[PDB]
Parts: sequence; structure tokens; C-alpha cells
Amino acid sequence: MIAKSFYDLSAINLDGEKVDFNTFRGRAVLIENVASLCGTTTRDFTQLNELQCRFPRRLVVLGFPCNQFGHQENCQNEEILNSLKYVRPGGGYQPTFTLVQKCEVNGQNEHPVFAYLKDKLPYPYDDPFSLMTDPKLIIWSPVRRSDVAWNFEKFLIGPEGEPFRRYSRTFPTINIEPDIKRLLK
Amino acid sequence: MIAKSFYDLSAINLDGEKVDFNTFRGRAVLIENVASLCGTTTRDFTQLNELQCRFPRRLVVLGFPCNQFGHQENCQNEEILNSLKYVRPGGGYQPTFTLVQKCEVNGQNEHPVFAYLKDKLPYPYDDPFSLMTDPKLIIWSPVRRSDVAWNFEKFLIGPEGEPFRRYSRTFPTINIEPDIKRLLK
Amino acid sequence: MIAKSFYDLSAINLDGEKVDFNTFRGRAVLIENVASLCGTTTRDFTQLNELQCRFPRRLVVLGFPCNQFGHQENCQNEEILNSLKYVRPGGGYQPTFTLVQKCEVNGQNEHPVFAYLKDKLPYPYDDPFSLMTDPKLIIWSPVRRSDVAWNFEKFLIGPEGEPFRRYSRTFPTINIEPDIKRLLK
Amino acid sequence: MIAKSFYDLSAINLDGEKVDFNTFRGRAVLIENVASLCGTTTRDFTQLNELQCRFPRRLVVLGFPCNQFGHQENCQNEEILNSLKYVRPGGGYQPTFTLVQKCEVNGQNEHPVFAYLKDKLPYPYDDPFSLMTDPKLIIWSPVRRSDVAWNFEKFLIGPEGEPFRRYSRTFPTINIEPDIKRLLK
Ligand SMILES: [Cl-]
Ligand SMILES: [Cl-]
Ligand SMILES: [Cl-]
Ligand SMILES: [Cl-]
Ligand SMILES: [Cl-]
Ligand SMILES: [Cl-]
Ligand SMILES: [Cl-]
Ligand SMILES: [Cl-]
Repeated sequence: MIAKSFYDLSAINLDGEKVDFNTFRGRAVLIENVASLCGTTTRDFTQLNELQCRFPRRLVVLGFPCNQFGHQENCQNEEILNSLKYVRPGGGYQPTFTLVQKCEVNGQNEHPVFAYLKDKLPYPYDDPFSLMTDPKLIIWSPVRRSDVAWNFEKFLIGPEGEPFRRYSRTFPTINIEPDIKRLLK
Repeated sequence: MIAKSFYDLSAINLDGEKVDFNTFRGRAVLIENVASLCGTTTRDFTQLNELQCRFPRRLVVLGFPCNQFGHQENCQNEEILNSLKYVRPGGGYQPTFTLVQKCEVNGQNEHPVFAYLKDKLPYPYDDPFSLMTDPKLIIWSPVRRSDVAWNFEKFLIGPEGEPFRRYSRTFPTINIEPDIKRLLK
Repeated sequence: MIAKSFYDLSAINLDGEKVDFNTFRGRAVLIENVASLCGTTTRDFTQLNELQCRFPRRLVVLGFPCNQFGHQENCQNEEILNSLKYVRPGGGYQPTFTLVQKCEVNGQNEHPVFAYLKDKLPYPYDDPFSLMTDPKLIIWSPVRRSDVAWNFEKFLIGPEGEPFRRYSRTFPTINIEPDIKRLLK
Repeated sequence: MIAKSFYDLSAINLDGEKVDFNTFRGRAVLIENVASLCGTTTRDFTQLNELQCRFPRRLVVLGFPCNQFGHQENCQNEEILNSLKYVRPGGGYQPTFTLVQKCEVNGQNEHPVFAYLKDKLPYPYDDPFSLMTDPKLIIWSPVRRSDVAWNFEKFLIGPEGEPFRRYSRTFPTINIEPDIKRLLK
């Protein structure tokens, strides 16, 4: 099931174009599962833009929209940029990083990128034990101990393709920067 | 708990203004629970506008946004018109009918208007028995036999204040018109 | 789907023998869904025996074990009498009424007897609206407004085969007696 | 929250007597969460007896009844031995090991012994990733990545008080013996 190399992976962006992970060689990669109508939407989306603009050549920031966490991404793929631009964050917000087509990160149909990353990094560094306060919010099947717990978990991979660290829903995106710098030395 | 008269009810619109149901005397009233990012959002929103424009003086159409059904209204109150205008239906869509502040229609905190209507009209005329295929989508407490089953159930009340009929999630909004005409004779 | 006559129904008892509902002609019938390890197990089981012994020829009491309500019947069919005899009620308790093989009363695989009865009697007389306080306890699919709400709902059918009344989880079995007498006049 | 030493723990047996974990010094300890009406009840209960009889002085086998997994322990404490003796396994079965009072192993009210053990041994050795196929069976709060996954997970602790290994719902009790022998060398 699981990719042998990070670089064997791929994804489809919102324009239907393939994102080939071979293009990530020599670059640090930040992957987050994202949601357009989450409580931390505005903050994480602003901070994802900031990070990508700070490291425009040496970092790839990639966001995977997902509706598994409080159903906070009910948009069709063709509606997501509109919602970000006009609703939340709103105010003309546009992503400067790559958003991919909506996927599942947990369960039987989880995206191969997330199967791979959860296998390499089975829990968040900052909060290894929490999964969910309200068990009703676990809606996928099967449920595994390594599952993404909410919108905006974060996976940092180094420039040689080795996943480095996973960060929880409570770990601010912008606070990943010191580890990005370290990996880019 | 339950209002003695339909006309004793009220609601708050999205601008924070009170909608006093006494203003509905002599008018037929169509109340739907609505959601901005539902599969039948575009159709019901278009059809609600059409009905209100067809009966601008003799009908009040009132929509209650609610996030209890697949969490298909995660917008804050101040984001709902933007989402309708720019996302879904999109294309500059504006409601011609009154939208109220987001509420709960089922459970312990259900809006007084819905407590009243479900009491007068405990099941949909066209589908009295269905409640939910997937029991995981029942997220409120307590659960009652008269509960709203999904986004866009419909309650028609006559010009003398007596609730007349309830219609299910599958009953098209525009197909309520013959009953509106009948009640307005 | 639904039987045309009450008398077209049947069930299999714990000894694997067919219970043909034609044998109920001219008799009142009390049907309950039962559970061996419920909070009201001892009371309802004692009261079901008492009623059957009071009307040994003119009443049939029939209990349908079911595991859909808090999973309070996990016994295999061959373990149920042992559990009643030695655990709860315990003390050598034996049913004087007919127990049938464990079934489902709600959802896609609901027993034909319960499909029929819920159709004729879609809510409890004494409590028409309650379904469930904790939505997590609704575990079947699909969920319908007429569904059995907990262990020990009660359905009384008259001697000419017409279902008469349904009673809720809170209505004591022994309090059905006045209606049995009335139906037997 | 978590005990500093395994030996600081205690439990109450079914007779209401304190089981002081200081009495476990110099002994290997096998702790399982158990259920009287599970699919693996007969096998695990037979195998728990066998292990205790094989190491009557050097091993303590301790079973914690728990109703969190398919509600397969609905018995009151005073009914459990009867159910084991007369229902399942039945046939006069009596435990030769210590059963404690029914508890919760997961969530806010989890037993201190299980808080301690899941902290020392956060996943099963033989199956580190599985948690639950059907998310509806996760009924406790909060849900943590280290949670017990079903009836009959197994925790082996060495004679000096250091938890050694955790085994999953699919790992046979009797197959823990080689590790018991190793710990007792
Ligand atoms: Cl750069
Ligand atoms: Cl690397
Ligand atoms: Cl008009
Ligand atoms: Cl009227
Ligand atoms: Cl008689
Ligand atoms: Cl009759
Ligand atoms: Cl020994
Ligand atoms: Cl040790």
C-alpha cells in the first residue's frame, strides 16, 4: 500500500494538474490538511501564505482540503477559492501555495500521501496522545491510532525526502519555521 | 414551553433586527430550515426567491440557517450572505426573502419557532416515516420522532396563523405553491 | 413488505419451532421486545409471566429478544434461558410465556412482525414523541420516526387481529391489563 | 494523575476487598480487561485460568470487567460470577484468578490502573495501529491514541514492577506464556 519513497507520490491540484512529488527533491515540504470553514482557517491560511513567501524556492507548502473534521470543507473543488476569497478569510484572500483537490486523510479511502505520512510519522510531536474529545466526530472507517485528529495537522518533510515531524491541530503553522530553517541548513 | 399562538413567536434577522410574527397576520408563511452548502442549496434558494417574488404582499418566506445536518452551515451569521452571493449559488445571488440568525431546529436548544411548528405538524405530509439513513448524522439531543430530518424541511402556515402542512427534504419548494394559492383564496 | 393480516405472520421460538400467528385467532396478543440484561428486565419478565398466568387461554404473551438497545441481549439464543434463570432475574426464574429467537426490531433487517406492528401503531400512546436522549444509542439503519425506542416497548393486538395500542419503555407491563380486559369483553 | 509506581496502584475485588499492588512485588502480573458476553469470553477465561494455575505463586492474573466495548459486560458486579458459571463459559466455570469490580478503561473515568498502563505501554506490540473498524463503537470521551481497542487487551508487567508488553484483542492469552517465562528467569 504505502509508497516506498516520498518522491513516488503525487496529487491533483484544483486546476486538475498533476503535482509530481519528484519536483520536491532538494526542497523542504510542508503538508497540511486544511478546511475552508474552520475556526483556525484565517490564521492557518495566512500563515501558510507567509511561510511560502518566505521560502519561495526552498520550501513547498501544500494544502489538502478535507471534509472529515466537523464537515468543515463541504465546498466542491471549484468553489474553494471563492470561499477563501469572499467568505473566510475573505477580503480578497488568495493562496500563494498549492491547494489540491479535496480528499480523505483518514479511513479506507485516505489519500496515498496521508497513508504514507501517517506511517512515517504516526503521532504529533507536540501532542502524541489526543485524538478526539467528542467520539461522535470520528466518522471514518477504519479508525487507526495514527489518524489525523482535526483540520490542520502539519507534516514537515526534509529536502532529501525523509519526513521529519508531525504537528497537531494546536501547533501554529508559523511556529514550524525554526524546523524549516534547520532542515534547510 | 410551546407558544400558544403562532403570532407570539419571533426571530432575529441577520442584521440583528427582531422579526415579530404579529406582522404575519393575514399572510401565509413559508418557513424552511436552510443550509448554504447543501446539495439542494441552489435549487431551494432560487425557488424561495421565486415564491416570495410571486406573492410579495400575501406571503412571508422565512429561512432559518442551521448547522445540524451534515454541518452544512458552518458560516458565522456575518458570512452567510457572502457565501450565498459568491460561492453557492454564487453568481451574485441575493435572497429576496428574510434569513434569520443561525439556530438549532432539533434538540434541547431548538429555536422556539421550530418547537412550535414540530408540535403542530409532527411529521411531513409527503414522507411521514423517514428520519435518517445513517444514524451517525443524528447529532443532537434529545432525539424526538417529530425532529427535522435534514436541511430544507418546509412548514406552511395559513393567513389566520394555523400551521397547515409540513413537507420533507425531498419535496420541492416550488411545488408548495398550489397549497399557498389554496390558503390565500 | 408489510403483512396484509396479523395472522399471516410467524416467528421461530427458542426451540426452533414455528409460532404460526393463525393460532392467535380469537386471542388477545401482547408482544414486547425484551432484553435479558436491562434495568427493567426483572420487572417486565415477572409482569409478563403474571399476565400470561392470569389469562392462560385468552391471551398470548410473546417476547422478542433484541440486542439493538444498549446491546442488552448479547446472549446467543441457547444462552437466554440460562441467563434469565441464573443471572437476572435469576433465582430459578423461568418464563411462562413464549420467547422467540433473537431478532432486530429496527432497521433494514427488522423482523416482519415489528415491520407490521410499527406500521399499524407508529407511536406509543403514552409517549408519542420521545425517541432517544443520547443519539449515540441509535445504532441501526435506516432510522424511522416509528422506530422502537428502547427495550420493552409493548404492542397489544385484539382477538380479531387488529393492533390496538402501543406502549412505551416507561409504561409498566402490568398496567396493560385493563386494556386486555376491555379487548376480551 | 498517573501513579509513579506500579506498586502504588490498587483495585477492589468483587467481594469489595482491596487488592494492594504492593503484594505484587517479585511477581509477574497479567492484567486484562474482560467481558462476560464477548465472542472470545470462553477462550480467554479458560486461558486466564490455565496461566494462573501454571504459575500459582510467581504470577498474578487480574481481570477488569468493562462494559465499554459493544456493552459486553452489562452485569452488575454481583451477577458476573453467575453469568460466567451458568451462561458463558457456563458449565460450572469459575475463575481461578482475581476479578475486580467493573470499571472503565478508557475516557475521563478510566481506572487509575489503566491510566498508568496505557501511559507506560501506549500501543499493542502485535498490532500498534488498529483502533476500531466501526467508529460508532467508540463511545467514550475523550478518545486517545493509546486507548484500549476492544475487550481482552493484555498488559504484562515484570517482577520488578516495570510494564513489559501490551497485546491486542487478537493476541491469544495463552501465547503470552513465553514472555511470562522470560520475565521469571
Ligand atoms: Cl527560498
Ligand atoms: Cl530529509
Ligand atoms: Cl401578493
Ligand atoms: Cl390559517
Ligand atoms: Cl384465560
Ligand atoms: Cl381486534
Ligand atoms: Cl509458581
Ligand atoms: Cl520488571
